[PDB]
Amino acid sequence: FLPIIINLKALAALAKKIL
Repeated sequence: FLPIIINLKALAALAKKIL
């Protein structure tokens, strides 16, 4: 239920998420 497109954003959000 999670499109591959969000993976990109997810990864970017992640970087900003932990810091």
